[PDB]
Amino acid sequence: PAREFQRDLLDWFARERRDLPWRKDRDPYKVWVSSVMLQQTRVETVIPYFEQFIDRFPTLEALADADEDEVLKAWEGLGYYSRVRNLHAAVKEVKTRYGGKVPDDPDEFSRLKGVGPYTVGAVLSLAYGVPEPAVDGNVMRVLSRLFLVTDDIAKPSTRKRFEQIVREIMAYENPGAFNEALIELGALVCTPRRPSCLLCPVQAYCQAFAEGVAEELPVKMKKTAVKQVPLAVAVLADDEGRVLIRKRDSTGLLANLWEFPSCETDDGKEKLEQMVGEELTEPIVSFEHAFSHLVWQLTVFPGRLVHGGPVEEPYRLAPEDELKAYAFPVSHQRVWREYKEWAS
DNA sequence: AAGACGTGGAC
DNA sequence: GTCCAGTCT
Ligand code: SF4
Ligand SMILES: [Ca+2]
Ligand SMILES: [Ca+2]
Repeated sequence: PAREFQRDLLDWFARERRDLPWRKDRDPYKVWVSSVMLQQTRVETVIPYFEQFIDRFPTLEALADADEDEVLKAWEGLGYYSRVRNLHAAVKEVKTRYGGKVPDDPDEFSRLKGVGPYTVGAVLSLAYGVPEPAVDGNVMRVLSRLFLVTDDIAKPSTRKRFEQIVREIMAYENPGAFNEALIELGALVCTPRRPSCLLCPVQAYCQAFAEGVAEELPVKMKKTAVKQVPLAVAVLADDEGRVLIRKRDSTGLLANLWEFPSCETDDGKEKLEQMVGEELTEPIVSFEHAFSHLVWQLTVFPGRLVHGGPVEEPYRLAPEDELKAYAFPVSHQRVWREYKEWAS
């Protein structure tokens, strides 16, 4: 019953829609930035980053024209940093190739780095009205419960089945609003735990609620335990208070972020002294830091730096006052905090 | 295919 | 502790 379902959903949306910062206009640049920031990141976390980012980068061209270091700093702490490297590249392409206009063609837009199926649907359906589905985790959960889809949603194929269902039940009249409303429904009503089925605008059309199994959907494979990785970190300061930091490679974990020199140890002090050579004191703190796919076990070693030559790349000698200008991962932000607390 | 890829809320 | 808010390879 598409029309009945749509009306109960979209009337709910008009009433309950959150007035979020990226909903102030249907501008493709701002829908694109927020769509990328929101990937694997909760709305409440994104709000301050979005506001600061758009303030610093009001247009696609200001983003394209900005130095990679400035764009990364604006992303500092949000996680999954290849999102912002892909976005930066993708806007650069859009300025270079397309004269600064965001393509409204799905296949041309998706050629851009970072633009996967959700981001295509989100930007094109809201900014330009293109009736492409925008299936995020919220939408998969909603559709799994509605149509009692018990397949693993982690499989790409399941996602392709959801995307077909959307095109069938979609309100082609108001696609942008249909897509936001499904997302918003999963965010506000059809939540992972204890979904508010009784309050839900579409309790009638839900096969899961009818069978009493809303809480058992969606079907998501259980995450496997992650590798543990010991990491020795040096905080090396000369007599002028300047600190040695380095820029990580553009490929892999925490790409192009700055860090304090570090070595995967699997004795730390010996490897660190050996690495920076190519004298440290005892450890001052040891803490863990989680990633999605591994856990760092960090150990911080204070050090003294005497200048015997030029500071070569990737390294840079940073006055303590100028550390604030570099983008560090959260793990190394804590390294610096613990080093400064110890110094007190 | 499924591992890589950050981080922080809410249970 | 578990869960979970997308894309590239
Ligand atoms: S009735 Fe419940 S399970 Fe079905 S769409 Fe609404 S909130 Fe989700
Ligand atoms: Ca794509
Ligand atoms: Ca690398």
